[PDB]
Amino acid sequence: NFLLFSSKTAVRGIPFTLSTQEDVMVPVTGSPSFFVGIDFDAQHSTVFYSDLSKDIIYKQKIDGTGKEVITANRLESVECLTFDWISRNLYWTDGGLKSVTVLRLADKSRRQIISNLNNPRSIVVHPTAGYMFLSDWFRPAKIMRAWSDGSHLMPIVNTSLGWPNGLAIDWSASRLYWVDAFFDKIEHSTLDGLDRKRLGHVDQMTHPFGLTVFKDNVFITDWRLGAIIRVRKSDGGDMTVIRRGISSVMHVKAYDADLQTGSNYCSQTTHANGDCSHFCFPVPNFQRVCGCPYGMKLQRDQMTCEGDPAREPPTQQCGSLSFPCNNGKCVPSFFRCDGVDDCHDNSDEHQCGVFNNTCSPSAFACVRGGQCIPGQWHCDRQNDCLDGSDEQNCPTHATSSTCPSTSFTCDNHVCIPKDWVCD
Amino acid sequence: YLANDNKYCVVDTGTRCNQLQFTCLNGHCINQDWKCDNDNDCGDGSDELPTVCAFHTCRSTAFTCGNGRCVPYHYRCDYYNDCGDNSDEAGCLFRNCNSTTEFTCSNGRCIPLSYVCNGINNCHDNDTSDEKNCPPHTCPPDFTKCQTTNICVPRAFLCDGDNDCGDGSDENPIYCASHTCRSNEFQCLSPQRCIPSYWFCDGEADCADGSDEPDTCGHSVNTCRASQFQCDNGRCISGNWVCDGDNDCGDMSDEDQRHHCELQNCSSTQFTCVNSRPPNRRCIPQYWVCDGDADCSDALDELQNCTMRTCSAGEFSCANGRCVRQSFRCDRRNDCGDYSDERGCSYPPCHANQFTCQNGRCIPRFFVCDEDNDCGDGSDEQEHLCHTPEPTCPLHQFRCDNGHCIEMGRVCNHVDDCSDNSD
Amino acid sequence: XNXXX
Amino acid sequence: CSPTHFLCDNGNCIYKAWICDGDNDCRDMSDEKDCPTQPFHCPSTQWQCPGYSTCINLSALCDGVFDCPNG
Ligand SMILES: *[C@@H]1O[C@H](CO)[C@@H](O[C@@H]2O[C@H](CO)[C@@H](O[C@@H]3O[C@H](CO)[C@@H](O)[C@H](O)[C@@H]3O)[C@H](O)[C@H]2NC(C)=O)[C@H](O)[C@H]1NC(C)=O
Ligand SMILES: *[C@@H]1O[C@H](CO)[C@@H](O)[C@H](O[C@@H]2O[C@H](CO)[C@@H](O)[C@H](O)[C@H]2NC(C)=O)[C@H]1NC(C)=O
Ligand SMILES: *[C@@H]1O[C@H](CO)[C@@H](O)[C@H](O)[C@H]1NC(C)=O
Ligand SMILES: *[C@@H]1O[C@H](CO)[C@@H](O)[C@H](O)[C@H]1NC(C)=O
Ligand SMILES: *[C@H]1O[C@H](CO)[C@H](O)[C@H](O)[C@H]1NC(C)=O
Ligand SMILES: *[C@H]1O[C@H](CO)[C@H](O)[C@H](O)[C@H]1NC(C)=O
Ligand SMILES: *[C@H]1O[C@H](CO)[C@H](O)[C@H](O)[C@H]1NC(C)=O
Ligand SMILES: *[C@H]1O[C@H](CO)[C@H](O)[C@H](O)[C@H]1NC(C)=O
Ligand SMILES: *[C@H]1O[C@H](CO)[C@H](O)[C@H](O)[C@H]1NC(C)=O
Ligand SMILES: [Ca+2]
Ligand SMILES: [Ca+2]
Ligand SMILES: [Ca+2]
Ligand SMILES: [Ca+2]
Ligand SMILES: [Ca+2]
Ligand SMILES: [Ca+2]
Ligand SMILES: [Ca+2]
Ligand SMILES: [Ca+2]
Ligand SMILES: [Ca+2]
Ligand SMILES: [Ca+2]
Ligand SMILES: [Ca+2]
Ligand SMILES: [Ca+2]
Ligand SMILES: [Ca+2]
Ligand SMILES: [Ca+2]
Ligand SMILES: [Ca+2]
Ligand SMILES: [Ca+2]
Repeated sequence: NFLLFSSKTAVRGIPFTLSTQEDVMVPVTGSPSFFVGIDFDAQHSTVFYSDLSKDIIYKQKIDGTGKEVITANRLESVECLTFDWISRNLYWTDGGLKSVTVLRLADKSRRQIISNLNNPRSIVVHPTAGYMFLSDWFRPAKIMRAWSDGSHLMPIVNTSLGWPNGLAIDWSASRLYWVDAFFDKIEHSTLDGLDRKRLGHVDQMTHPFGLTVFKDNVFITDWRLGAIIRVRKSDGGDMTVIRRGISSVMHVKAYDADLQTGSNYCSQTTHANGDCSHFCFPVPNFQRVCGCPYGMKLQRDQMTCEGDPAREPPTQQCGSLSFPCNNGKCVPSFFRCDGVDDCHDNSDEHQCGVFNNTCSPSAFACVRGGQCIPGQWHCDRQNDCLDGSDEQNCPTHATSSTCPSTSFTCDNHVCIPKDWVCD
Repeated sequence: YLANDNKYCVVDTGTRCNQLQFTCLNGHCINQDWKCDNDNDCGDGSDELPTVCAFHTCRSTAFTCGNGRCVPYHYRCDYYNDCGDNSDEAGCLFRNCNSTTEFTCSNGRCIPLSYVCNGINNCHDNDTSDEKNCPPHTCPPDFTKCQTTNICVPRAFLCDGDNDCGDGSDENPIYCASHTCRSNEFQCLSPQRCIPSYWFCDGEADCADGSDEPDTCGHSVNTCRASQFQCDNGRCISGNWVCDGDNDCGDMSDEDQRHHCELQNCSSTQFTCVNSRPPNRRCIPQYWVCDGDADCSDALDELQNCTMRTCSAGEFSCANGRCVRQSFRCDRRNDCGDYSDERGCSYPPCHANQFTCQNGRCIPRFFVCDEDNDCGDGSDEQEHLCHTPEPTCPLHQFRCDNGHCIEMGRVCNHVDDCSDNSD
Repeated sequence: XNXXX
Repeated sequence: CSPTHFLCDNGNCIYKAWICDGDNDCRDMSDEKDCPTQPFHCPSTQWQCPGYSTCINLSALCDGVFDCPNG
């Protein structure tokens, strides 16, 4: 077990004890990055996350050796990930599409179970209990629960609530904790929304976002502090800061190999995933129900699936004005062959300036073809193109120009404030 | 009336039943899930006819058999053939086990050694392969030998509608088909231990038999026969049984009224408490004479010729010489026989929840006015203390002859608001 | 504001 | 709300044309859940055969091959 948390910068794993502050897992980082959803799979020791700058959901091992994409198609803003460790279904809320999507890992079946929401932020799934929990922070804010299927969607806490930014489940006692960022409070209740109690006032917590519950403690992430803080799950009490001065601080999640155990009818050893082809979902009173991907309907057997192009006709990777990448991304057509890797797998920059896959206006053309570089790298004093045709034949920028009298002319013919001489 | 989604014509007895139930042709409403499951939950199998099952689908949470019958999901791969066509057990990767706890029962069960060929089938193979693997055996009586397999089931299951002995003796024409019982006796729901004809409709079902007392005889058409003696309207009694003190007549009033046992007499190894009344005792065995605890009304059993000496300060000393524990002083019981443990005592008053009788005996207030003399003197059973005066209703409020107060205007309002045309 | 942007 | 607007269950106002237009204008699905429209017709220029749900390419008319069920 260790405390897993995200950021603008990177996703990090730190020990629960403050005695040692050395990262337990190698940080996950990219140069264009903004990491907002996170969840873990202790069986294969992998961590799922979403990069809101690339709109791609990845999975990466703890030691960082193996990184792959889960999906990169039709994502707008994946606010929160959650993983059903028994049935191996990955759920996520989409703030842009205003919907929540379930994806199976064994085969890439995908289904948009819940739609037509307003501001879905946080999602938590309870495999053994069978419920999924969701928060919407629109004006009539509510916390909703439903079966893992996505049916029976009914409100659970819809009064005295505003901006419920985060949800967490106390696995030890089967209680649902959530944070309110408007009233600046932590509340908890049973899975039925009854016996609602409010924790004691926390000292400086004033814009909480993510929380998680581990042993006797709640770990809250606060945006305004830029910090992760810890309190007792009973009444709050002895607030302790775990890290200080994050860039932007997003979710926390308690990695734990102990809680990712147990089984139900979806993980029986005697037969495959509860005999349901494609998706099987846990249901309360320890039942299971089968599902089928988009474009496919469940048959009379209530377990096998067949194609239904009448209600759910097939769709292409994306609309007309765009190029489909290999990883499933889609990019505007006028960003193909610009020398910039926009697909994040170099699909849009493959085989440019040959067989009439022409370069875009954003590139400069190599003389003999077979490559393009950004127009910003033409005459940039670097030899980017193999034949040197980007730096050959480059005229100077020794123009008829002057520098403002308030300013000093560098010998490189750039102007600076006259006060920056001899500093 | 068109019951069950206007598909079943059922007798219009007015017993309309819930949407959470499936109406049978017999009027019995099982819950709605108990159709098309190849259990005959009506008995008659109306619930299991092709008329319904050819135009039905299972609830999403059930498993569906190859024949289209539904079955609760937990019955999948459970070593039981619940579908009939065994699809619930098809393609299950059952556990391997070793000879110390398995003989390879066809269903894949692992059953302990000495439980194979033990005289009784336990692995529930359809061919009874648990037991018939041993040729030479034939067993003791009562545990009856059902034909060519060595199995031996008590005669409590034979000619009964269950082929549970596996081999056909349990139902087939060596008995059963020509008669249930010889003319001296009559059937039971599972015992071939048939009941003599005068046993049924005597007061108790003499075996499992929902007709013995309910409908095999006229309730009130004729009495107990003069061969035996009436003692309650539900029970007649043979002879000696009226005198022994046993609860045989079923109101227990045998040893009373005026017919029998004002007195008793003791045989060998028994002694009579001569100084006693019917409420206490009048014969005890030698197993209790001069033992550690008083038995008779006056505890004469412990005096006899014994007249022992040893008694210390650890026990209260009586006048007659016998001793008892200190707790048995000043109480409701005659512990010492001599009443020395009670003479001179000063009883503290009863608790709040304790009614007090005129003689000083405390009884629970619950016991008051229950038509039982709980303290002897009848303080708790008297006319005016146990009185509920009828409501006055002095004007308006014209009560009807059934004995409840109703408004004056309701009388001859052409509405039968009282018991039987009282208004 | 509470928008994640 | 104005006569030119619907009243949503939560008290939002949305235009007459926006009622069941296929968008969550009421933000509580009131305008979509209330009146479920039945667009089972060919609004296209494609030529509908008399009495059928079948509608076909306009080029079919006397082109030499029976294209509607009755030709
Ligand atoms: C906010 O949550 C409450 C509680 O879930 C919603 O009120 C209504 O609560 C009842 C349970 O008390 C839900 O079930 C109903 O119960 C009555 C019996 O009391 C029964 O006669 C009904 O048939 C029904 O089963 C009811 O569904 C629930 N209402 C809804 C629409 O969920 C309250 O409505 C919620 N606020 C909003 C914005 O709807
Ligand atoms: C564009 O990119 C594809 C790879 O996705 C590349 O194979 C095409 O090259 C060739 O274009 C020829 C026409 O200019 C065509 O006849 C040929 O089959 C094709 N493929 C190969 C292997 O030579 C690029 N051009 C086009 C127009 O697709
Ligand atoms: C056989 O029985 C022994 C116990 O004597 C047990 O240890 C073993 O696992 C069993 N099975 C096999 C495959 O040997
Ligand atoms: C198993 O039992 C059924 C009846 O209970 C019987 O009809 C069937 O033939 C048996 N299976 C085999 C393979 O003999
Ligand atoms: C097309 O879009 C639909 C939803 O409208 C499904 O997501 C489907 O999976 C998509 N098809 C492809 C090829 O990704
Ligand atoms: C060049 O041709 C290709 C043909 O696939 C693309 O249309 C591309 O956008 C074109 N770019 C320019 C600058 O003409
Ligand atoms: C560089 O190009 C500029 C264009 O404004 C001038 O023509 C200048 O004269 C050139 N530099 C030299 C060294 O002649
Ligand atoms: C010189 O050039 C700068 C811009 O590079 C300013 O326009 C400035 O006003 C110019 N001065 C003269 C005298 O032309
Ligand atoms: C099959 O019957 C069940 C139980 O009543 C449901 O009605 C189900 O919806 C039916 N099947 C389909 C595909 O509609
Ligand atoms: Ca606030
Ligand atoms: Ca590009
Ligand atoms: Ca260059
Ligand atoms: Ca300087
Ligand atoms: Ca049944
Ligand atoms: Ca079974
Ligand atoms: Ca046996
Ligand atoms: Ca039997
Ligand atoms: Ca009887
Ligand atoms: Ca008796
Ligand atoms: Ca005695
Ligand atoms: Ca006493
Ligand atoms: Ca009484
Ligand atoms: Ca009347
Ligand atoms: Ca609308
Ligand atoms: Ca034609």
